[PDB]
Amino acid sequence: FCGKGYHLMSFPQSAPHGVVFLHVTYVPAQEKNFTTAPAICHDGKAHFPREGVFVSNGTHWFVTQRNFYEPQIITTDNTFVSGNCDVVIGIVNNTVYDPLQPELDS
Amino acid sequence: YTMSLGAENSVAYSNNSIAIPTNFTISVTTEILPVSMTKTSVDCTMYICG
Amino acid sequence: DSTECSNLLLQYGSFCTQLNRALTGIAVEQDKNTQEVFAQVKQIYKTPPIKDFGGFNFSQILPDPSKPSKRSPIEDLLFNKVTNGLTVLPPLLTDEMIAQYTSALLAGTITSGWTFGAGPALQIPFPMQMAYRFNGIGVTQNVLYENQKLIANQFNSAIGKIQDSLSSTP
Ligand SMILES: *[C@@H]1O[C@H](CO)[C@@H](O[C@@H]2O[C@H](CO)[C@@H](O)[C@H](O)[C@H]2NC(C)=O)[C@H](O)[C@H]1NC(C)=O
Ligand SMILES: *[C@@H]1O[C@H](CO)[C@@H](O[C@@H]2O[C@H](CO)[C@@H](O)[C@H](O)[C@H]2NC(C)=O)[C@H](O)[C@H]1NC(C)=O
Ligand SMILES: *[C@@H]1O[C@H](CO)[C@@H](O[C@@H]2O[C@H](CO)[C@@H](O)[C@H](O)[C@H]2NC(C)=O)[C@H](O)[C@H]1NC(C)=O
Ligand SMILES: *[C@@H]1O[C@H](CO)[C@@H](O[C@@H]2O[C@H](CO)[C@@H](O)[C@H](O)[C@H]2NC(C)=O)[C@H](O)[C@H]1NC(C)=O
Ligand SMILES: *[C@@H]1O[C@H](CO)[C@@H](O[C@@H]2O[C@H](CO)[C@@H](O)[C@H](O)[C@H]2NC(C)=O)[C@H](O)[C@H]1NC(C)=O
Ligand SMILES: *[C@@H]1O[C@H](CO)[C@@H](O)[C@H](O)[C@H]1NC(C)=O
Repeated sequence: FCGKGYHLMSFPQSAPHGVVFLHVTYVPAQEKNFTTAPAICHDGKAHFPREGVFVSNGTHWFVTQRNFYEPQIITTDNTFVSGNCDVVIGIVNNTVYDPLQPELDS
Repeated sequence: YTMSLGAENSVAYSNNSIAIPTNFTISVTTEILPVSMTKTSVDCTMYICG
Repeated sequence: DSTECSNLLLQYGSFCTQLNRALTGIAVEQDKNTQEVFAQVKQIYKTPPIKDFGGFNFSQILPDPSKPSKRSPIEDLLFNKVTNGLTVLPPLLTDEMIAQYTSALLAGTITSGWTFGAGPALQIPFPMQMAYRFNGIGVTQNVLYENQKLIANQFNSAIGKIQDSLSSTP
């Protein structure tokens, strides 16, 4: 409706008997392949991303936002737990880091 | 010639692979929309008969 | 072919030119309408040869290779259910190319989500695309993943009911 791509903002310009809209939009570029999974199996529990998506560069699993590649460590703060690992089709095994773990470790 | 609808592009679909963008382009596009016309009035008596 | 009639018709001026120009405008407007509706992608996408979409069946909407017209069964049913100076101009886009455009749109929305409409087509698994759509309507991803078989069965049943309802209603 407001240009091709993900619309950010627009500018109006007067024209003889008309209007010209300059649509400023966000276009994704330089995409890269990653190996993805619906959920992460850890401690007999299924972890799902709160807002992002699980990606793998070949050996390590990360969670990133869907529209830009920004890999972050899979923790309990960016994932939520629902059910065990027996129901979700395609769940993979990976560790889930806990930020609280070094606090009681020390 | 018979027209080509578009350049062929086969998306590499598989059940466990995703494509994530690593960059972006800020694209500005133009959209021209007419708003009004010339306001014309015709004197019917003068036009037909003068 | 009456020359006296045309000689008398020339007294009325450019009425015929106005009528021809209006009809020409309508005729190009129809092609513009088809261009705006169907030609919204400049890449012709195709589905993979293996139709593994996590239990989701799209055979009723994907093109049938057995048919020479390359139409879907639903599109084939839709085409079956529709039955002095005059000329009929052919449409600029044939039915085969409009079917090809719909096939490209279906392949893009199945294999790439909504990414192809906003930029380059980024591949994503279909049970993940569905989960994204679930998150769009405010339902958590887990609900989709846990009940993926039931949702796929319901979707296939609904698509079959659509074909049956179109085939059974005049
Ligand atoms: C996937 O990304 C991870 C994290 O960026 C990579 O792990 C790093 O690999 C480099 C190269 O040997 C090491 O120096 C770093 O110490 C590693 N970091 C961690 C946290 O282990 C991993 O190698 C990448 N895999 C591929 C196939 O590119
Ligand atoms: C992911 O981890 C689970 C849990 O350890 C693995 O499930 C085990 O699979 C072995 C091999 O068949 C069985 O003998 C165990 O009894 C299973 N344990 C449970 C709790 O189900 C699963 O195989 C692992 N997946 C991968 C790909 O390594
Ligand atoms: C992600 O991986 C796929 C599979 O290797 C890549 O798709 C191939 O791209 C080459 C380059 O033109 C084609 O010749 C192959 O036919 C493609 N394979 C299939 C199955 O279509 C894809 O290009 C990769 N994506 C990125 C961004 O590198
Ligand atoms: C993202 O794309 C931008 C292009 O808009 C890249 O910026 C260019 O980077 C090259 C490499 O140093 C420079 O020579 C160009 O002058 C840059 N262009 C502009 C407009 O700044 C940017 O590097 C890309 N980033 C990544 C991570 O790929
Ligand atoms: C997808 O749906 C199609 C049609 O609903 C299935 O095709 C049917 O398969 C059965 C079993 O072989 C046949 O008896 C029917 O005649 C087929 N219908 C048609 C219209 O051809 C297909 O099996 C489903 N699954 C897959 C994986 O394609
Ligand atoms: C993807 O398909 C392969 C078979 O080609 C299967 O072994 C694998 O488990 C599937 N993965 C998912 C996540 O469905």
